[PDB]
Amino acid sequence: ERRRLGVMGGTFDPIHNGHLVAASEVADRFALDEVIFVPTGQGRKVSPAEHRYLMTVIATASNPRFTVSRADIDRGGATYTVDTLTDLRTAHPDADLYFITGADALASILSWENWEQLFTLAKFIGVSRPGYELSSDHIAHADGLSLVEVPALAISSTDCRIRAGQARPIWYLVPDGVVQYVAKHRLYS
Amino acid sequence: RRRLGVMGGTFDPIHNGHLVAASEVADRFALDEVIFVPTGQRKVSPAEHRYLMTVIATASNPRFTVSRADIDRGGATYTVDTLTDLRTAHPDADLYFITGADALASILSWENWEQLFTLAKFIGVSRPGYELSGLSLVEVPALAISSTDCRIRAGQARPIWYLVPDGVVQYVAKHRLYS
Ligand SMILES: Nc1ncnc2c1ncn2[C@@H]1O[C@H](COP(=O)(O)OP(=O)(O)OC[C@H]2O[C@@H]([n+]3cccc(C(=O)O)c3)[C@H](O)[C@@H]2O)[C@@H](O)[C@H]1O
Ligand SMILES: Nc1ncnc2c1ncn2[C@@H]1O[C@H](COP(=O)(O)OP(=O)(O)OC[C@H]2O[C@@H]([n+]3cccc(C(=O)O)c3)[C@H](O)[C@@H]2O)[C@@H](O)[C@H]1O
Repeated sequence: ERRRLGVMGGTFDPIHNGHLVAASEVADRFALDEVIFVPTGQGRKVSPAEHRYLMTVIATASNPRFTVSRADIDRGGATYTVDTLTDLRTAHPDADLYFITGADALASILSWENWEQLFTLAKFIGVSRPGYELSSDHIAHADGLSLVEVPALAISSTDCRIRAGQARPIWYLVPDGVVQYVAKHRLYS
Repeated sequence: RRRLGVMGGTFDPIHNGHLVAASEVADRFALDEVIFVPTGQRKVSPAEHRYLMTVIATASNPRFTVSRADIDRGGATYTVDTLTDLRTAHPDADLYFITGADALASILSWENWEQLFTLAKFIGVSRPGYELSGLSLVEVPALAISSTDCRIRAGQARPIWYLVPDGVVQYVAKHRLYS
């Protein structure tokens, strides 16, 4: 039972309060002393990695326990969580990793590259998300997976992008820094 | 003529639920400004803390202001008195009182409630938990957040990050409001 590092992977395009409240609640419920946010590397035109990274940095800046890693952005090619977990175990050799996933992402886990290997590298925490069933029953045939209720914020990055594309407000769905960053760099307009 | 939103509340504390509701209303009704009105004085926090949290929370939004009209008036806060005060202080403006679903059903038992609809139009915003049942109804993003849960999280040293604005997180900790 070594020290606990949270890991939250995502496109973060943009990062929103949904992601951040999930990470925060998990950090508290599992006494994580840090959460590492990992934007993924590069139909829909995903915003450039540097913008996704910077928005995530700005969004997490104010929280004492939140940091951001360039591991996936700097690796190049397809982002796979096995590679993300490999990298972070190398960077934090004496820590136990806790990969944080929302209900919709958890439900997809069997399609992930070398998915069996995931549970040799980290423990997984599924968090609730409005409009999705939180469940471990899809991998019942496989304390490597814990399910957690977090505050229900019905926010998606898709909705945030659509609003911003329509000049409709994204205030309070995303941190004030992200509102500014999105307007200044004209990310979805 | 100005189209003013009015969001009355205890705001103990103000949270993103309140703010996202006012933001969406401001957008859909093309309001020039939304005025947040903390009520005057179940141990509710002092008026000045509730006023200043609301000022800090609204500061960054270009279209949000805060009135101390109910604080300065003293005694029991009645929305008929709030709206008449704002009819005086902004005589050439249309008023829109924004209320959630939990408070919408209770309106029939507000002091002189029938007079409310001679001073302003009302906007009911959806809220998680409750059903949304002179008056318009608008869907807003569903943030299942309550002031009560926030106070409870604060008192148990659990995080209120991302449920309330960063400024309110700092203010609540600095002034030890629910500890
Ligand atoms: N409101 C909300 N409340 C609670 N949780 C919420 C949420 N909105 C999103 N989330 C969650 O936040 C996280 C970030 O979402 P989002 O920005 O869309 O990111 P997303 O594209 O869903 O990717 C989630 C993670 O899965 C990894 N993945 C995906 C596909 C394949 C493989 C592989 O190895 O083959 C790995 C990916 O690298 C990333 O780290 C997700 O886990 C999502 O469920
Ligand atoms: N997550 C959420 N999403 C969307 N809306 C949400 C919400 N949480 C609260 N709300 C709403 O935001 C508003 C502020 O909530 P909160 O701080 O709890 O405020 P609250 O104490 O419920 O009072 C709201 C207003 O009603 C007035 N009132 C109440 C009772 C009697 C009378 C009278 O004249 O006799 C007047 C009071 O003066 C204040 O202006 C409410 O309308 C609430 O429903």
